[PDB]
Amino acid sequence: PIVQNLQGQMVHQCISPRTLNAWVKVVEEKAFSPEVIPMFSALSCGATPQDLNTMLNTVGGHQAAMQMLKETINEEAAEWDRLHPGQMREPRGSDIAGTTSTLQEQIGWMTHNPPIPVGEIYKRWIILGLNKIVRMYSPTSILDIRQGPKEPFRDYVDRFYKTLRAEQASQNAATETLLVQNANPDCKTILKALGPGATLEEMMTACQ
Amino acid sequence: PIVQNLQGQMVHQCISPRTLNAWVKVVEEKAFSPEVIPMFSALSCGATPQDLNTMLNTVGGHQAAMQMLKETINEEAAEWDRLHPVGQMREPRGSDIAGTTSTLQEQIGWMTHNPPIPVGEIYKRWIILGLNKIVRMYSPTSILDIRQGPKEPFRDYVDRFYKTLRAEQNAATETLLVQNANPDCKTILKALGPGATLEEMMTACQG
Amino acid sequence: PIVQNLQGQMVHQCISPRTLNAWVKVVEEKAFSPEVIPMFSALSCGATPQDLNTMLNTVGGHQAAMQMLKETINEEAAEWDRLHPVMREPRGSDIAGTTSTLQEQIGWMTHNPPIPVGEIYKRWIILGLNKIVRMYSPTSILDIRQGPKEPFRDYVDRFYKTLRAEQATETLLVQNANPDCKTILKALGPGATLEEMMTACQ
Amino acid sequence: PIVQNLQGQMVHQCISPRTLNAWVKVVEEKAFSPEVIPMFSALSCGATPQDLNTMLNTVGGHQAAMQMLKETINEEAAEWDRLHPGPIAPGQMREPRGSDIAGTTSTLQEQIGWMTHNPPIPVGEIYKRWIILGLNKIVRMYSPTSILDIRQGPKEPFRDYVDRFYKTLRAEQANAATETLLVQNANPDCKTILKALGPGATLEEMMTACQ
Amino acid sequence: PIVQNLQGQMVHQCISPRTLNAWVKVVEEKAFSPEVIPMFSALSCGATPQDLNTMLNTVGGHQAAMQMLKETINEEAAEWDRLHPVHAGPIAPGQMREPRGSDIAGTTSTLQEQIGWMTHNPPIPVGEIYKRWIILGLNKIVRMYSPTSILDIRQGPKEPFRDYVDRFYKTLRAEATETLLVQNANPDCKTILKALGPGATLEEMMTACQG
Amino acid sequence: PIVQNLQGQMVHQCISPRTLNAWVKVVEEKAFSPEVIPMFSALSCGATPQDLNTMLNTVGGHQAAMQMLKETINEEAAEWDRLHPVHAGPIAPGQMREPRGSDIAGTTSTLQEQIGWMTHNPPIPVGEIYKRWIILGLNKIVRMYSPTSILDIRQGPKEPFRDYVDRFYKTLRAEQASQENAATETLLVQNANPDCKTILKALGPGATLEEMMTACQG
Ligand SMILES: CN(C(=O)[C@H](Cc1cccnc1)NC(=O)Cn1nc(C(F)(F)F)c2c1CCCC2)c1ccccc1
Ligand SMILES: CN(C(=O)[C@H](Cc1cccnc1)NC(=O)Cn1nc(C(F)(F)F)c2c1CCCC2)c1ccccc1
Ligand SMILES: CN(C(=O)[C@H](Cc1cccnc1)NC(=O)Cn1nc(C(F)(F)F)c2c1CCCC2)c1ccccc1
Ligand SMILES: CN(C(=O)[C@H](Cc1cccnc1)NC(=O)Cn1nc(C(F)(F)F)c2c1CCCC2)c1ccccc1
Ligand SMILES: CN(C(=O)[C@H](Cc1cccnc1)NC(=O)Cn1nc(C(F)(F)F)c2c1CCCC2)c1ccccc1
Ligand SMILES: CN(C(=O)[C@H](Cc1cccnc1)NC(=O)Cn1nc(C(F)(F)F)c2c1CCCC2)c1ccccc1
Repeated sequence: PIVQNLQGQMVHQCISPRTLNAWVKVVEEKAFSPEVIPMFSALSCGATPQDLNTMLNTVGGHQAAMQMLKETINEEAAEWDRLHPGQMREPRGSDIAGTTSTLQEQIGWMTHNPPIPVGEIYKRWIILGLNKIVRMYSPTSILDIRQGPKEPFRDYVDRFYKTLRAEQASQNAATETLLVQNANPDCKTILKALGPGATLEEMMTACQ
Repeated sequence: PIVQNLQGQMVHQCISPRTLNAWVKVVEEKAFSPEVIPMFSALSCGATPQDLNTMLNTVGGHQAAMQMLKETINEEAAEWDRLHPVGQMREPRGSDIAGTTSTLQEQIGWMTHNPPIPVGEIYKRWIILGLNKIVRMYSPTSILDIRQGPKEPFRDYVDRFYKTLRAEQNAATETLLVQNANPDCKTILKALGPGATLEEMMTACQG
Repeated sequence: PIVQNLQGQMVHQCISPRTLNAWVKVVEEKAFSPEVIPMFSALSCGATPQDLNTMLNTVGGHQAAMQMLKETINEEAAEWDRLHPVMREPRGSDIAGTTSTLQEQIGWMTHNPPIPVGEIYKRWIILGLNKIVRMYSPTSILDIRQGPKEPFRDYVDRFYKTLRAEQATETLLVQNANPDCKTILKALGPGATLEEMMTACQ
Repeated sequence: PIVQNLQGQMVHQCISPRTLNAWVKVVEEKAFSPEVIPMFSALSCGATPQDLNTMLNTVGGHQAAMQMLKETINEEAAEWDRLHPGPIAPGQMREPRGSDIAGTTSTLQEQIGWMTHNPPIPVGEIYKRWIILGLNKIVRMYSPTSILDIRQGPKEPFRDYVDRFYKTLRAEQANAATETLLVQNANPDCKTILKALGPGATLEEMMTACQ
Repeated sequence: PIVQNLQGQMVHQCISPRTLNAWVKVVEEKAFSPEVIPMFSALSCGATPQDLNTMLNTVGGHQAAMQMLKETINEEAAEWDRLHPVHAGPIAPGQMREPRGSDIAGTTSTLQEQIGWMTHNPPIPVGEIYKRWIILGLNKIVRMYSPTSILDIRQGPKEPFRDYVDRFYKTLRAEATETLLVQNANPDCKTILKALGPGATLEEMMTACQG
Repeated sequence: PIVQNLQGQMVHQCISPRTLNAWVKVVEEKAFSPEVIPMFSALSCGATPQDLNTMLNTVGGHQAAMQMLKETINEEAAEWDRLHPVHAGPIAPGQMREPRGSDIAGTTSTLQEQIGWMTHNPPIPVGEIYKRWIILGLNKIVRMYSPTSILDIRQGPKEPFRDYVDRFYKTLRAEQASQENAATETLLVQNANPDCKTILKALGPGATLEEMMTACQG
């Protein structure tokens, strides 16, 4: 990663072993749950393209999803070439992904004046691929999330928005109407009686 | 977060994996017990709005509470815009404090300006308000229904009493504490008279 | 907390997640054994009143004891005001961190001469923890007697473990030994060291 | 490892107990799965030849693979002695031979010097390259199955089959050919649907077309 | 403790949670085995008298031993007052008041006074002096906790010679003695050993009775 | 230990609780396996003689082995005294007295003296000299705790060849003090099981270990 000293200069540092282990443990314990993407973005703060490849390469299984991620990176690299086809040489799509660029060249673009943040650009592509993976690996559709007859309303809302976050790539009024439609008859009657425009706080209080 | 370097300047620093891991474990273990809010306020010391969004986004379960927290954040941002209508520095909107329409460099520019506009501390106040609602929501019992069992030691009844009172939130609470004790200890408490401290009440009912 | 820099400067730092977790685990594992108090004193080294409230607020259970601690703080704060009647000097609530900002707390601790509001508050907290440790001690020192088949060292272990939670004592130790060892202790004479008393009744 | 102090100078540092325990646990828990190589290169970031020998020596199991690694290291050392075959000028350093890069006949002070020289000589990065070439061979040999024998079971979800496919492919390569193999060894049910999608299908499309 | 900063000055530092938990854990797991004394000495590196009292006060249980240690500290503090009597009168400018035994033990001295002695030029190491008093008391605790003396250990006729030497030097650490190990062996190994006779290294002894 | 300050100054640091606990655990879990020795050397990087004595003194059990290590240290110290006798007289200003064997072992030298030696210009590395003496004694311990001879490592009738080679070079490493021959690989072929030994002989002489293990993968 590229960080700055206690004095105040941008320097390259080796990826910490604690960061490497934290990322491996997240994939092993959470698979591709939606919260894996914000964890990846945080653990790769200031990462070079080389660091991002290191993090992706330490992932054990899930190689079908990883190949899909590599294909997404290939698409974004080709689109970058179409949008960008004494003067400094500017990076190609393969330079941002780190397949045709050295660490020295990556540091050059990132600490140039003005800078080309090849690390941030690459991270954008990776997060795009990770979003496509989370959506596909979502077990259930949001339309199949229905409150059981003996399931508390709070536990039902937990499954609802957990599913919604995986399908929307963590990114409305149709959601609220679906949450009410798929509540059990007793709770739905109460929710209907609350009048439109009720907050989630008022809905969960009314169905306690 | 924004920390201090060895030149007196406030510099930006990546959020550490130990801080991220600590906050995730706190939610997994304590759920929304009252002590989760001082833990969040301390782990987010010096956090930017981006760092605050990172911490909330790494919470996997309890998405009903996190959605409730997002609605609280939206309500506080709209109220901020109402109280702040449109070489002068541009001031942040509610969506800038929440980090939805502001870049990291803009957030750093506000927090390190002279004088500073602490968008990180303002956002943290909106989050803590939402967490207060969640903790009160997850409180399994109202304070009025906390009653000492006929065989329950007085110390264990007081533990439940003040844990509940803290989750919901004084002469009214002392009245309720003595009123809801079992008949045995209740007569020993009323026999003490007014001005009895909790230490005195727990000693008189230790048997 | 306010700590020495690497460049010889007293600066304010965020409280460590390591330190917070250590204080939480101590209360969970040890409840209110006597050794909780020296652990709290070391973990709050250099702490502001804000940091001290943060530590106390992370305690999840034992809210009966924490309420007792809260009432002890209020009695110490009210006594501070009576002993300091009206450079603005801090009131009792300023030391307790209820009416003072972090910037005012730093303004007192790093003044020349300093008003150590963090050290004063920690003293009030430790006085409150002393009362909790005493109240949560199961047995009085007078009820500690040596069993007929209990080795002397095991009886001394329980005697001073109880005495630490409570707080002469030498008289009680010999008086409450079993009739056998009690004879050998008085046979050695007065002013015998504990080592000499434990080797005689081994 | 050779890091940099605040005075912009490259200083030598002791290997952390964290990095040591990490590399040991990596080999103990993951054996020689393909992800161990990038974990070694990252844990050996900025390492001297001595640091690399220390990490390899803390591995106590799999001594058969470690001996193979030694044999690969000796081959690459003899190669270097050929493509890079005496009074040393003041301020300069001796030319490194293959045994010097591997740390057998070199000293830490010489290693620090080469890696800090104003004309830099990265003996550690050259040694790491030789080690990774050897680890590539170990990963290939420890692959229990060949790519040509990866076949989708009758009730095996396509997702699990592609997982085993590309895990094997990554261990052997330590491309239409792989795709044609992927569609061929899919169970007859999925194979038909995949042939129907036509050519030039993305893995994302083939997987949602075989859920 | 007292550590050196980036300006070559000895400054005070808060005792770390890792240091506290480590000392508590070694007492919980090892009681007062002889190895707890070098562990105490290493974990108390740079400690002030205040730090040493914190470490002793966090010890749970074993309060009879802690009481003996407390009495040993009082004896050494009284001996210090006898050998270093404090002189009355005003204290020279830029100088520290002379520490008595209670100052070294940390009962009557402030933290600022302890730092003043430990960082003075020349320094009065009240932390090192106090730690010697503590280690002396811990040695007396290790002895009273030792179950068996170095004489009441003998090699079982079926016990291997290595296992016997393990119990030998273990009980010796708790309590020219290498001339008794041969004597208190089993009749078999003894014979073989005496055949080697003099100048016998322990390595030679264990080799002679390997089977 | 003695490390480089961020300001480029060789200064003394206390040994860390992380390092102290790591060494104790290694001996508790791995005993005296060959990989313990490089772990000791890595955890004692930059250590003074006082630190090295601390690490050895915190070891629980194995006191027969630790006594043998102690005697090995005495032999190396006596050899140091015979090769570097201390010249009598006063020590020149700004100089350190000449260390004897007991000073390198940290028995008759203070921490301040050890620091003066290790940071002198040029330095006398009393920590590195002592660590060599410790690794020598640790080599004898590794061989003692590993009694199985390499001549007695034979592949089981149904044992996979890879597991047999694992045991072979693990045993060889313990006997050789991790010091790196045809006779090694020929013994490996000689003591394989009939099925594998045939294939190995069918490969021809002078095969590499990679070729041998690939041939017996079945
Ligand atoms: C920029 N920003 C974010 O990043 C937020 C941060 C955040 C705030 C509160 C709770 N938790 C996370 N993150 C999310 O809103 C992710 N998220 N997305 C969904 C989905 F819509 F997909 F269902 C859900 C969730 C979360 C739990 C409900 C379902 C943000 C910040 C302030 C207001 C608005 C947005
Ligand atoms: C600013 N300050 C705080 O932050 C304190 C710090 C503190 C002090 C003692 C024990 N533990 C925490 N924290 C609290 O008083 C939280 N608290 N709140 C309740 C409630 F009444 F709501 F139920 C309870 C509790 C906790 C003990 C049971 C009931 C504070 C400081 C000194 C005096 C007054 C306030
Ligand atoms: C300032 N100082 C302290 O802090 C000491 C440090 C210490 C010393 C030895 C063992 N362990 C802790 N700590 C204590 O004396 C706590 N203590 N208190 C009791 C009590 F009598 F109250 F029951 C007991 C104990 C502990 C052993 C059983 C009975 C101190 C230092 C040197 C001499 C005098 C005081
Ligand atoms: C330089 N670079 C790398 O280092 C990448 C980084 C990466 C990217 C996406 C997912 N995971 C890791 N790593 C790999 O491509 C390893 N890899 N190799 C294979 C194999 F070809 F052997 F089958 C497979 C895999 C992994 C997924 C199954 C099959 C790289 C970066 C961007 C595009 C292209 C290459
Ligand atoms: C200053 N120095 C020490 O500190 C040594 C360090 C050390 C060296 C080798 C093994 N382990 C520890 N430590 C000891 O010699 C403690 N020791 N004491 C005994 C006893 F005789 F009491 F039983 C034994 C032991 C150790 C295991 C056998 C029986 C020291 C250093 C070099 C040579 C001489 C002394
Ligand atoms: C200086 N250097 C070393 O330090 C090496 C480093 C290393 C390299 C690869 C794998 N693992 C460790 N270490 C060893 O060769 C220890 N070693 N010794 C043996 C023995 F022959 F004794 F059986 C074995 C082993 C290891 C596993 C097989 C049997 C070294 C470096 C490059 C080439 C030559 C030597």
